[PDB]
This record gives sequence, structure tokens and C-alpha cells, in this order.
Amino acid sequence: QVQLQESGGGLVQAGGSLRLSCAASGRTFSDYFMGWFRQAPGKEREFVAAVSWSGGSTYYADSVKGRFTISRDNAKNTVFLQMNSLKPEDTAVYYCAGGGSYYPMSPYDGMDYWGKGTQVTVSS
Amino acid sequence: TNKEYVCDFTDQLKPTESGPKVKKCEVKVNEPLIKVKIICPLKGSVEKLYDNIEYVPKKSPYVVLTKEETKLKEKLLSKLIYGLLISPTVNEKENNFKEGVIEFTLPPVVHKATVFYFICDNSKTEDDNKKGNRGIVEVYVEPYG
Repeated sequence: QVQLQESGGGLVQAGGSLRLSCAASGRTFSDYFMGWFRQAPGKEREFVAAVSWSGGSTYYADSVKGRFTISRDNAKNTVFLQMNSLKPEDTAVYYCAGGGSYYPMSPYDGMDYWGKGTQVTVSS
Repeated sequence: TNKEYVCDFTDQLKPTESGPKVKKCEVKVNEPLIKVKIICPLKGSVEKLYDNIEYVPKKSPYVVLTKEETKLKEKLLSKLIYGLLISPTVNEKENNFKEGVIEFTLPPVVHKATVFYFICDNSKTEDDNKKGNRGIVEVYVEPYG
């Protein structure tokens, strides 16, 4: 079915910005609440951000709220993750995901499709 | 379209050592056709864990809680949101918390911003010296259409 592919990762300096993107195959993109997750060194994977079907509503994990913003282009089957004021603690593999239903108290629960991830490394 | 928010309190309100604490499900609605599903675990569905659980309002989703001054007040949702329709049944059961789950979909056009609430409260249940948690749904509706 749907396949997700992240892009845009790389080496960034602390304090800088980087925009990630995620492309989705098929013609059902607007049927999916989309989200970003990450796994940092030595940690479990954690929620980062999510954007609703139409793109009208956004949710952010408390660790990145204010610094990261998420959006989507339903005409291009893409989700974007804008990161500002990057910190060393933001070094991680960033994962794209989507699902028809969204669970605000546990955002991984409604995700039915997952990308393979893209690495982001923040050095100081 | 199968767009749906799900507030599942099943594994959020079980008694734990740090309980009782608040578990909030925030539902952000500014698009048409958004279905909302709230699962509140039934007393006796599992032994001991929800023996004293409580849901508010009892007439959910026809009646909701809204904030007047600091006081939560029960109000008819069809009064707050004109053109709202509620399915009498959900998967062939009454659309009432007494069946463990309620559902509703907001209409294609909403002119007035509104916030309302539901409560699924297990903080009065004790099991093995642990207390359940208090669950709260906040539905935040912005004008759309």
C-alpha cells in the first residue's frame, strides 16, 4: 500500500535550522494523519509532531514545541518538519508515519505506515 | 472518509503508584467531517481495576461539559453547534458511555468557536494500594467551512 520516504537529513551545527520532508506514494494521502517521530542515541523512539488530514491542526511534543513546526502539501503528497534552533539533543533518526485515525494521548497507536528514517546530526 | 480522533482511556486510567493523575486527550477540530471516538473502560470489564470509575456527563455525547466562570456546566451539544447529528448507535450498540464508547461527527460548517469536555474518571478506584487516574477530553473547535 502506502510507502513513506524521508529525505533532508545531514550534519547541522548547533543553533541552525533544517527542514525535513517525507513523500507518500499513492492517491490517498489526505486520508492520513501524518506525524514525525525520532530515536536519539541511547533512547527509545519518541513522538515529535503531527499534522491533521487537511493540514489544519498540529500537535507537538513538549520537548520540541516552539522550536519545530510541521506542515503538509496534499497536492504534492509531502509532509515537512521545520526545525529551528537545533540542539545536540536533537541528533536522532527521524521517522515519518501516517494513519487514518489519530490517538492524541498516544500518537504511535494510530500509525499504520512507517518510513525508514533519516539521520540528523547536530554538532556543537 | 475515515478521519477519526480516538481518545482511548483503557490503559491510561488503571491504578498505579503515582495515581491519581490527569490524563488529557486534546481534540483539535478545524476541518469538516471529523469523527470523534471516546473509549471509557467499563466498571467490571476487568476485575478490580475500574470498580469505581465514573463518566460525565451521563448523557454523552448528547450532553457535554462547558466552562462557565470556573465551573464546568452540562449543556446540550446540539445547542452549542447548530446542525449537529448524533448516530443513535455505534456498531449496533447505544451511543452512550454505558456501552463503553461514544462517537460523534461535527457538521460540515461551524461558524462559532467552541470548547467542550467529557470526563472518564477512575481516581476513586483503589487496587493494591494504587489509585486510578482521571481522564479528561477537551474538544477544541475552530470555525470552518
